[PDB]
Amino acid sequence: NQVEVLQRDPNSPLYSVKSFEELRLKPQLLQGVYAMGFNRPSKIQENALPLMLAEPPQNLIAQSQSGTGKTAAFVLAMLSQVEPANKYPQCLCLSPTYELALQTGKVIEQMGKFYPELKLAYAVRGNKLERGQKISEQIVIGTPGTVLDWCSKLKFIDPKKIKVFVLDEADVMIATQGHQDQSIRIQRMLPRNCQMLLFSATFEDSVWKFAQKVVPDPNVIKLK
Amino acid sequence: IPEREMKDFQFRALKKVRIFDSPEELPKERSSLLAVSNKYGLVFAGGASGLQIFPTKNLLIQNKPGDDPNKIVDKVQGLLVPMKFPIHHLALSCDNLTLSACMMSSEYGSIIAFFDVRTFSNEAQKRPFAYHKLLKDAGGMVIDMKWNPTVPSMVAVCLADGSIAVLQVTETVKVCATLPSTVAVTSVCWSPKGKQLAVGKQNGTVVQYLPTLQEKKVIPCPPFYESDHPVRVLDVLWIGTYVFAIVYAAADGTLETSPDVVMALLPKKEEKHPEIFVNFMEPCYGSCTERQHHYYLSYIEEWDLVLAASAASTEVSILARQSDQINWESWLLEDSSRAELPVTDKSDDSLPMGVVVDYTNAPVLMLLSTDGVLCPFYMIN
Repeated sequence: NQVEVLQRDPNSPLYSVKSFEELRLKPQLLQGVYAMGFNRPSKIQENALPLMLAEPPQNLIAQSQSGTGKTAAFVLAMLSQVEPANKYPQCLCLSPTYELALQTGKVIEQMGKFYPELKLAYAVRGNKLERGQKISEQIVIGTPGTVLDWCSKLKFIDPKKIKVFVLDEADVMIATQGHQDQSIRIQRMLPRNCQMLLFSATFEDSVWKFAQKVVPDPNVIKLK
Repeated sequence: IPEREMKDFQFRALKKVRIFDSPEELPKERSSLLAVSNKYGLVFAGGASGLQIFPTKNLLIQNKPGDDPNKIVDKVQGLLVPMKFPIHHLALSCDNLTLSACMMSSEYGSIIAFFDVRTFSNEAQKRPFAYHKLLKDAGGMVIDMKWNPTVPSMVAVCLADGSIAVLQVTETVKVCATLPSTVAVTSVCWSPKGKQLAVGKQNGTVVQYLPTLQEKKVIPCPPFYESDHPVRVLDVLWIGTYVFAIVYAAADGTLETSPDVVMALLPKKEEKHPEIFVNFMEPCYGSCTERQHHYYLSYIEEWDLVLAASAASTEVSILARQSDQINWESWLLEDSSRAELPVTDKSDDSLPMGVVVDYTNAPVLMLLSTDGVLCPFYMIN
């Protein structure tokens, strides 16, 4: 089976992709993808990638069972938009667990390896800082409570400067205490043109209702 | 001053229960609309929608695996006691036998209904036994009211105009002592034993009075508040004899400034020794600037910590005392283990209008949202 395009807004590119080369990525970035052993896009990536890299950017709700496929898809989206020159978070990724966060973190670190000045912060339980300091990293990943804390309670992150926002495993996400409202309150904080990207294996009424609050004007896709 | 990561305390959420329909507009006035009888196992919640009395059991429901944590239980069985005017304040006597409801009414003014809690025990009248009329103005708005912890019949009432009265209720309301609005009282708290009364003033001091209202002690406005930026006492909790949590906020009444929670430790041999004032700044992160500032403080002796909740914030934070018992830390909790108020259907923040702690079932914290949802949490230390 293919991807299903369930809602596609205008100005959102209509083409499938069969090579990472036709995505016209930066060389440093493409080498990164190649180095992890991604020599051609996966089924999901065929459509998700064009949608996520289109100019100007488009929000996406994407049903797919989680796996390296979808993650690398959204990891690539994030890296694509990063500007290592500017030393501050530009990309924000929300994992439902500390363990998932570290795991996805590896993927970022892996795929960004040929990015020399790029560094990645973890907004998780454990990592501490003083309130004076803004963080230097350009990509941040963690669990929503701590991310929320970071953004508004601890002044670590200027939310108004985030251009890509990933919300991973949203089913698992809103099944855990307080995460639903944490995520909503983080997204609220981001600017109009920040790119909203949601991923969930399953989409029950609650989850889908949630997803729509979080991701305006979305592209909706589902695999198999 | 110091944060520390607590991985040994969860606020474990229970099912949210709706008690009132969502308001058309966000309530803005100082309110305290939730009460718990730990003696008779009752919760008392008030609003514009009348007064509701629940068996605490009915409100404490745990969600099973599979249960959408974000689901709001539709309604729970309780008694409805219709009220002519909107209640802004509820409070019990210490023996749980008297409930006070502060109403604001455009024709009459503000007035306190006193109920004998035992009445709510019957089927189909349920009249209060005394009425006290505090004021005819928005000035008569009750901003602080606490009953004496050891003296059932006695209660201190604190008005928007900045005046106070101490009252005795038995067969009728007796006004024992008042103080005029020029005094500028902004808050009240009884001493642990109920032997003295603390009042927070517009000038950022706290003055300890005997119930007769004879002045016993003055707690200075901390030295680190520049005249350039004056503060008033917003809320005060008298925790131990020489130990206070005094909340300070902008004197001018500005909402944009977020109030500081301060642990004050007082000397015994005063002359000469100074008082230690330990600032926590904003322990409950302010996200709203529409609502009147109000800090709901509660002391848990067993755990030697305070539960703080703010009108302007969606979170309950903890101010715990270190084992030395001179210093306090704020705790940081796992995202999955916090007490935070829900987001509304309209995508808005819901903020607290009442906080209480039940022991009759773990201890349980309960919050009543500005959205009329009740949010209960087990506490596991």
